[PDB]
Amino acid sequence: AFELSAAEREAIEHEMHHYEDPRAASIEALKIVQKQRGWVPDGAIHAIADVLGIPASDVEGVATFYSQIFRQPVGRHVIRYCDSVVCHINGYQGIQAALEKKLNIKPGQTTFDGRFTLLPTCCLGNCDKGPNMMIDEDTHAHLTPEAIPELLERYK
Amino acid sequence: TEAGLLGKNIMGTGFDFELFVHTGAGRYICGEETALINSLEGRRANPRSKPPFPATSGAWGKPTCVNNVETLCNVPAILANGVEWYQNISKSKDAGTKLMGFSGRVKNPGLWELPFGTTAREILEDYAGGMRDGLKFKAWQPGGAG
Amino acid sequence: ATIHVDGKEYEVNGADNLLEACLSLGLDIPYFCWHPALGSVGACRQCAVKQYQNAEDTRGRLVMSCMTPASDGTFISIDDEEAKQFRESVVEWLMTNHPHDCPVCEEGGNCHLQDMTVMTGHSFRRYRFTKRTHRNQDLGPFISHEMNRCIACYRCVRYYKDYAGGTDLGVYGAHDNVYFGRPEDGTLESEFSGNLVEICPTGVFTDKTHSERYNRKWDMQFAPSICQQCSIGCNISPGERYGELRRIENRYNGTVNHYFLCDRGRFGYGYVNLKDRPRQPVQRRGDDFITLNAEQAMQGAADILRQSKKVIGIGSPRASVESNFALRELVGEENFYTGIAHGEQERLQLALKVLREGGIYTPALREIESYDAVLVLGEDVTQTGARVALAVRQAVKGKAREMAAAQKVADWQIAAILNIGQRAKHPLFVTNVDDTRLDDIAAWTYRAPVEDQARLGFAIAHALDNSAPAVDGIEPELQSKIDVIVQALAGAKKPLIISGTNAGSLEVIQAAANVAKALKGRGADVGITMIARSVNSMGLGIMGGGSLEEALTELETGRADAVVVLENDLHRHASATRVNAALAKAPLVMVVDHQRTAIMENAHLVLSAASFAESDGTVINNEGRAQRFFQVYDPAYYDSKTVMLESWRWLHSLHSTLLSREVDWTQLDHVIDAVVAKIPELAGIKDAAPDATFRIRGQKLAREPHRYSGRTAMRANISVHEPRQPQDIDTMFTFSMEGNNQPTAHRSQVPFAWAPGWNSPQAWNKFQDEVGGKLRFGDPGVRLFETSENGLDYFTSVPARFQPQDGKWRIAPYYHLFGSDELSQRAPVFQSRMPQPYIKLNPADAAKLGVNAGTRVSFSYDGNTVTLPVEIAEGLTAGQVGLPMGMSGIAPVLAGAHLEDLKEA
Ligand SMILES: Cc1cc2nc3c(=O)[nH]c(=O)nc-3n(C[C@H](O)[C@H](O)[C@H](O)COP(=O)(O)O)c2cc1C
Ligand code: SF4
Ligand code: SF4
Ligand code: SF4
Ligand code: FES
Ligand code: FES
Ligand SMILES: [Ca+2]
Repeated sequence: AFELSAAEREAIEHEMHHYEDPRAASIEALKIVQKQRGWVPDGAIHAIADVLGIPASDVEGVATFYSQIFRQPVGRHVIRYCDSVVCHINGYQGIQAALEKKLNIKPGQTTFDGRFTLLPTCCLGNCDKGPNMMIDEDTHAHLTPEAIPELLERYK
Repeated sequence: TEAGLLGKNIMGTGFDFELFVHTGAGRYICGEETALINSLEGRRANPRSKPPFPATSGAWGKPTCVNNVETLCNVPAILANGVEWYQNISKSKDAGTKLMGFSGRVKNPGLWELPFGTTAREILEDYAGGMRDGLKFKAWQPGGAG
Repeated sequence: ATIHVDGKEYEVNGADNLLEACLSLGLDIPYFCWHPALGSVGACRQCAVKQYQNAEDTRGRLVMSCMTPASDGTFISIDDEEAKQFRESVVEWLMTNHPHDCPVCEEGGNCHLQDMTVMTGHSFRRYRFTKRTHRNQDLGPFISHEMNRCIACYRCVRYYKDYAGGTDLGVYGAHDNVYFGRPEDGTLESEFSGNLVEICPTGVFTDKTHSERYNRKWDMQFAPSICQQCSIGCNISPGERYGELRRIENRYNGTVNHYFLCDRGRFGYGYVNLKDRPRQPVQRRGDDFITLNAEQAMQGAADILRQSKKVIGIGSPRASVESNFALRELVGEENFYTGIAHGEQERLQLALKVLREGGIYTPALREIESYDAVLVLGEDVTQTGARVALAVRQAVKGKAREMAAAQKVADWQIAAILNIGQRAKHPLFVTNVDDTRLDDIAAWTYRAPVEDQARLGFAIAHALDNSAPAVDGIEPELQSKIDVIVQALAGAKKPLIISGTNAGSLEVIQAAANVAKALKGRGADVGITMIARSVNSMGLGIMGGGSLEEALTELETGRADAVVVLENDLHRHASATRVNAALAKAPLVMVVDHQRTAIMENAHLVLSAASFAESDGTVINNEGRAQRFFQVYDPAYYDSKTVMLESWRWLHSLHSTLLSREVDWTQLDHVIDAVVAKIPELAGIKDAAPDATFRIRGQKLAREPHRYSGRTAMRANISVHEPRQPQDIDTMFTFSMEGNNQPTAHRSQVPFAWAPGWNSPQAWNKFQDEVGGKLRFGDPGVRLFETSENGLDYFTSVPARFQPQDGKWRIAPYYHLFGSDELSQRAPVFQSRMPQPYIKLNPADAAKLGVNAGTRVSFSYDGNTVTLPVEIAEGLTAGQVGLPMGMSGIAPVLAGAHLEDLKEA
């Protein structure tokens, strides 16, 4: 049971006249559904395929190729801590240990109440202020393991 | 767009041009030129073998050229302040400037601009100011993770 | 060109890539991601060779031979240590995550990956870490899925998407977690999903029908045969074991069906293994169906024919040329009737007249792929001649191929072909009563009744050439679409008009003939293709005879008191009540058949004939090419009481017993000579295959591989004494190991592909002169007729518009790939793939009757009321009603006929 809304369909069409190929709006349509629901369910792939005209296999391959498009359901807030080389020099291991101590989950798993989802990510473009952690609209920098409980309590 | 800088009739020249911003979806391989072209078309970001070449058949088979942000920002200086003046900035085989800097357990990480021919030690104790207390120079990597 | 391989001079084609040039010369290079039909992408990194810049170079450069063109003076090395080390390393990297599954994998002994692991010499493992696993999707009843065995070579997605034009198979994920399959569980909707079991080098896609009763490739008894499920006549290798037909492999024919079959011809073989088949002759005395052997059955049949006043014979288009001709000799050519109806025979004879008298070259199925514009008139190609639909898809992608070739891109750079050819494709205009499976690539699809489709063709012919009869009553936007089609066909170098007898309209065939003639008159290299219904429909049309209605009138009037029905159920071509009444009036009915049909209850004698797996013969495909199919196995080898002879053998011995009162089990070559003596229009079937005296350096051709096992134990449960090896007096093959299957043998009928080190279906590379080309020493089969010098004239009979009359409903044929050919519906694995019988209605007609979707409505035809659930078809026109041809109770003769009393049940 899936149905694209009028606003989502209008946004997808608005992205569609930007390019000369309706296939080129597949990533942006998936991101639109991602913003408007939090994850891409099973019927959303078929809905995007029906709206765009490309087959559902292409939309499924695009959704599963990119890491920032989620096909499994997540919590209200996602945690994307950087684990690349500069943040490894800056010591993201203490941040990961503090996150696993607080949330009592594993990287890739979600909490029982859906409060947070612990994920690693790629480079965040904030090497000079590493380590960095990406929440939905915030790029937290200069992370310390003592400040992790203070930072996690401001998101509900 | 409200100032007429993009769209139709750009200051009476008649050249038609428009720019759109496409956000990525989190994959490192998208940075390659052929893979960027493939991901722009809405497919999986797989690179294309040479031959063919993206200058001949790039985005949707059309002529397409992809340039870096730093190259597209160095272009106005070359065009406006002359060509021979741009050649007279760095006296080496490479002509121009470059955004440079250090990162990772240093005193002053950041970004500055340096001409070609600058030695790597001149950013350590001058711009970065060295490292923190009790750290020995074991290794360094110049051009990112690759 | 000129290449230097390890110092040896070789002459190759300059346009070919280095891998295909070296494979054509017999040199062994490991490869996974390259296929001759799918092009090249360079994923598997397996075909590395060291290329040198000049004659004296030491280091060289490792290069990929599937990307490197075979230019003149190209110096390469294959067996030098660096290239072998790299290829062994690539095999080792493929072997890191590969499961320990070879004993429990259906591809064992038939695996490309096993062959290339052994060829590279990699046998020692130094990987000690974990191996990735994947969950297995459900792909339906045909294809079994196992994603642990994948090597990410991207051949399946390339074939299924680019070649086959499918939409529900893709690659998901990144790095080493790439998954190949559907987005969810479901049946693979493509009609050519079965070719994945040969395209995939590993055991990801396996034959599930074979997996139910599985045996290895070395244990299979193979024969070269022709698929009997439609008129296209794709060459196949049926392989059997323990007396049952086990698998249908693709047999390479560079003219017809090179690497690919369709799903009906690959998985519809299950009727051979049915347990209700007649195995011994049966005579009904009183109500006792007693069982005879061959001799007393022949003697009693000859007697009971001898004191009859007239004997008639009803042949079938399922039967071969030899069996129908033997029936024709038995009953006389005056009393011989074809088993098809009058309208079907009229359409078939018109199609034959267009093919062999129209002056337009009918193309081979491989040659269909090299045409620039395709107009399909009235024929549902994907549901009736599916391999022609695949070739039409290739011809449509030919525009992208030509556009790439105009910009210095070779034909094997398929990625650059699709890059240059983004959405431009050759013009395809399909016409049907509803939507087809070619509409995703068609430049236009015309949904109209068959009269309107014929009128569209007539208008196209008149607009192309004014000498054709004009059409009055064309709506202006439809006229603009006619102009678009005419502009597409006139600019094409090689146009192709495809029609057939499945539409149930003579006028569509006439319109297609006139379009082909008009395009011929302009100077174009036009071709015409005609799709018939059954395997030997063209052969029965060439042989000729009366229609089934004449035979039924002869039986009902009483002029004939003896009827011999050869391999015909008689209900697909005439109404059941009339056939049953005629066969009940006839005091002697003799059914020579290999499938238990409904008319055997009225039959007085049943001669247990043999199917294609247990018989030889010749069949003529839709293009007029005679092709010989050979016996796969002896039926009596395992069950000694089985008397299952060839139909021509039964009828020839019956004729001999009727004449001179002794049985004569003849030889196949004698019947071939009798055909080419009595019937000069079938005189080309002698050249279809050599006779039984044909040898390769003195020895015959082996049916089974060199490692055929269990020969002293496969029949040990019946008797510990080994039986006779079955003697083959008919053909050049032997039912044994002791024969010849060398790839360089001067022969054209190859039972199976096997080479030392190439156990996969890639041994066809060894069996070809050049890879992706023809079979070496010529492809098997011969065209019966050449292209005529003078053509036909324009058919002036332009049909009127379709006027929907009240109370009468025009039956629109909706063919199904699984359910239309009768023998395929008999197969038990097709009963889950076929759809439920739904009657298709227009929304306006459904509103007129007030019935919704899914409601059961009843209709009466020939005094019998049958109920079906209603499906709403938007693409249908008003006044018509869609019916599935070929299913149980809905004969294909119903197409184009009126229907009465359409009301809700
Ligand atoms: C694997 C790979 C990743 C790359 N990622 C980026 C990138 O993230 N950002 C970028 O500006 N260039 C990236 N590049 C470089 C360009 O995509 C391209 O290779 C070329 O150097 C661009 O030339 P330019 O500097 O004139 O724009 C990458 C190159 C490779 C091979
Ligand atoms: S696909 Fe080939 S290598 Fe893999 S388990 Fe099957 S037979 Fe063995
Ligand atoms: S499933 Fe088979 S054909 Fe497809 S990529 Fe894997 S090994 Fe190749
Ligand atoms: S296209 Fe016809 S002849 Fe060929 S495999 Fe399919 S059913 Fe058999
Ligand atoms: S390495 Fe973590 S922000 Fe760049
Ligand atoms: S066959 Fe050349 S890399 Fe795959
Ligand atoms: Ca035989």
